[PDB]
Amino acid sequence: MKPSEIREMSIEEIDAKIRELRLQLAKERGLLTMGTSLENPMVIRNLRRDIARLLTIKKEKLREREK
Amino acid sequence: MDPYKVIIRPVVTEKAISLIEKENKLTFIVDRRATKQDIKRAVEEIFNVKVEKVNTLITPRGEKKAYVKLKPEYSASEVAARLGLF
Amino acid sequence: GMYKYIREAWKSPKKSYVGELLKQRMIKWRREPVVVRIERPTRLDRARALGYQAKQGYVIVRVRVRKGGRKRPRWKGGRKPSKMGQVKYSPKKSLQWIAEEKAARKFPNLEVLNSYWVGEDGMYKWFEVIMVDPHHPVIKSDPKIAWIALKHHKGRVFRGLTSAGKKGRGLRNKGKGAEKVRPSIRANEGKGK
Amino acid sequence: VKLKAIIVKDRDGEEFLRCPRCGMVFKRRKDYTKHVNKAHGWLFGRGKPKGKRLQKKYLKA
Amino acid sequence: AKPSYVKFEVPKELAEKALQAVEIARDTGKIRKGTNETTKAVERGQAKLVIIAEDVDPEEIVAHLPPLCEEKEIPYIYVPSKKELGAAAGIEVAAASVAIIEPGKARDLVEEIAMKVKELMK
Amino acid sequence: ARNKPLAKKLRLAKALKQNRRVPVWVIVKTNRRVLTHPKRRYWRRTKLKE
RNA sequence: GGGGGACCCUGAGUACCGUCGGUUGGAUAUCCGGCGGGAAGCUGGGAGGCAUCGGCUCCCAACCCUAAAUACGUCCCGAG
RNA sequence: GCGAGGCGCAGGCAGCCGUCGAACCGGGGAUUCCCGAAUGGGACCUCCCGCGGCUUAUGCCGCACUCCGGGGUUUAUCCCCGGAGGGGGAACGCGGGGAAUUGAAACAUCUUAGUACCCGCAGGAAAAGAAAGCAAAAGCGAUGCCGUGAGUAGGGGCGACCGAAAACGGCAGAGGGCAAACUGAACCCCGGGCCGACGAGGUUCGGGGGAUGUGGGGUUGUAGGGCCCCCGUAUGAGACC
Ligand SMILES: [Zn+2]
Repeated sequence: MKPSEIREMSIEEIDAKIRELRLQLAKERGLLTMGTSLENPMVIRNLRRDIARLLTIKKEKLREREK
Repeated sequence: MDPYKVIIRPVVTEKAISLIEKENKLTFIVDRRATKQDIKRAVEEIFNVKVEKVNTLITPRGEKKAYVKLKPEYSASEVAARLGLF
Repeated sequence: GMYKYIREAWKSPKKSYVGELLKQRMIKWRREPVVVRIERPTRLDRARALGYQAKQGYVIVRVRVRKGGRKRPRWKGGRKPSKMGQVKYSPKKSLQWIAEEKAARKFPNLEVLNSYWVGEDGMYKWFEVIMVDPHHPVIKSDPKIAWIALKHHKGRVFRGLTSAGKKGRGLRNKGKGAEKVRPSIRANEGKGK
Repeated sequence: VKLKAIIVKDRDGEEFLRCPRCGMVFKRRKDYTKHVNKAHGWLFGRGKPKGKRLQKKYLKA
Repeated sequence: AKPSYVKFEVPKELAEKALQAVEIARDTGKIRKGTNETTKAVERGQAKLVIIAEDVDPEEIVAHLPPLCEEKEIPYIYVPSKKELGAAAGIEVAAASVAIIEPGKARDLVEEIAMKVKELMK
Repeated sequence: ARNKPLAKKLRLAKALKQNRRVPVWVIVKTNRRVLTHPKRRYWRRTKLKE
């Protein structure tokens, strides 16, 4: 997920996306120990960095709105 | 603590699997800085279920584990299948 | 005007009303803390000469110090006869300098500017110390004293930059006899005093 | 001789103007201008140096 | 408790009379307000009446005024409060001493005060 | 001991996690130059600094 | 911006003396501190390696600030 | 910026990132757990326990000691507002306290030595600095550092040993401000308003200081300044923001 599309969406659905991504991160972390048939080992890293991106642009939007 | 920032990962061990089917109980590895009230709120709000009891401990490896008992009206097996634990 | 009269009165305290006034004042002062802030200077002419002004940022602190010299602690290891002296010793800092240091300890955020002698009985000596707050806007705005607000002037009393410190360092002598007092005591191997 | 103010910082990181000829520090531009004029006009002729020894030095130089 | 630089007791009525004399002189005549100014005036011999507060600490501020006024033959009186003296003189801060150079409309009042002080203790 | 404080327990847990062998994939990636680390420990022989 | 005055100001427990301890090449003639004593203050005062008197020369303490030339290298470029 | 590769030391498996310009490099932002000067209150374990306001609730902003400049009041330093100090730093710096081995072929004055070490206080440098000085046919003209003076003057059981400055040649060169006389609120700070350009500057109101003196003035020797008298100017020439 890229910042150009992140900036299109508002803060509310940014929060919703963060929630969903955290759910998925927990589920994938569980599956990691459950089974070894992991097609994509990098999913956890990609999800973590996507969540970090969402939080960063969320705070940027907050600063813009406050200013 | 934010309801979506308490759970780290489900437990998929033989003991956890047996408890899921026998005692209507889920097992999570959660943030060490989370209290029983936080764990209860997180589970209830995330999974749209009612939880009866929470028992927490700290493993010898420094992690925090939580056994959560669901009310009889809710089946832990359904939530386990939802999460893919099976 | 009045400053010359004050100076004349305080020239010799025992030859004017200042003698009785100081007797009563010392009776009062012996029952006060060692370091006590006061509202107005007692010797206005001396305070103004040393650089006191009537505006915010200036404070006056009276300090009581014990008279006499110092006694060295008993030595524990073996000592040679030349190193055993204990009682007949005097501090290398003047009692005025010691009192200024005590006032500085009591007030951490202020800087000692100067001080003057304000009386003494057979046991105690009293010094009135002028202290300046370098963070006050009035002090900053006054060019006469604003220099004190620069970083390299911190702990000036402790480092010996007051008038008493200069006297103790021997910087009031120049020419013959003052060869080891400049640029600093340590620069000459601590050999000038 | 150029007497443009130098910039120095306070304990609190606040501004001060320093005289290059004396080192005196001011916080007001009016005060700095008054100082430079009143205390160094003799260099430009609008005054006279203070002190017999300083006057001797200036005459020799 | 009274400081040693005072020499006689001034009745409250006389003190108030001195204060109102200072006020009238300020409004119409001429006064010098402040210890330095009054000392200079008395030394120059321009002072017709000196007023000194009774609560000056330290008292080195006005310890010279009584002897100097006695030497120069100038009447002086005491008042209770520095704040009241300064308010009468017409300033926003207390004044430890005041001098009256021109009584203005207070000539008779100043003469009465001088006579009363001379009788009392001079 | 039966009764332990949480901070000491956490430090002991960190040491326990530290005490493990070098990964075989790390060995092959490094070409057998890295075969051990200085934190290896035997409970009855080498005692914890605490 | 310069010439006159007949009036005013120019730093006190300070300068300084005696004594005691320390320090110094400072030697009866270094400097710091303690104890007792302690002035003139412009019609004035200090120094010129024992003390004092006279001459002569130099200076104005007991309040404050001051860049450059200087010291070092937890660091960097460069060299052997 | 660079231009097709990239995912640290670190040569693997599997994957993903990049042409919408990554990796990498310079600049600017965000996150930044707990202890620690550690600071709302406690530490036999870097973990725990509280009091007031806002917040619907999820949660937020304050609450340490020693002081400065103010306010209210409960006059208890009780509460509130603005502002300071604490700790760290390899060597260098400033101010104090201060040994012994050792040398003297023993040892006590002495030397080691104002050294090792200790206590306190600053900076990128610190300290000193503008003559109550040096010098005597002449003179110089603030301070610091370098060569030299010089192992000289001088100290010393005059033993062992210790030990300078002035002058001369160079680096760099810079001088200013108070107290007082005299005038006497003409003054400073904080928070608003306007004119000005958003700046310099000018101005108005409230509050805190200030006659126990804010501001102006003034800073020096066969003297300098004030004040008074006389002569002469500015219509011009600087300097700085
Ligand atoms: Zn200047």
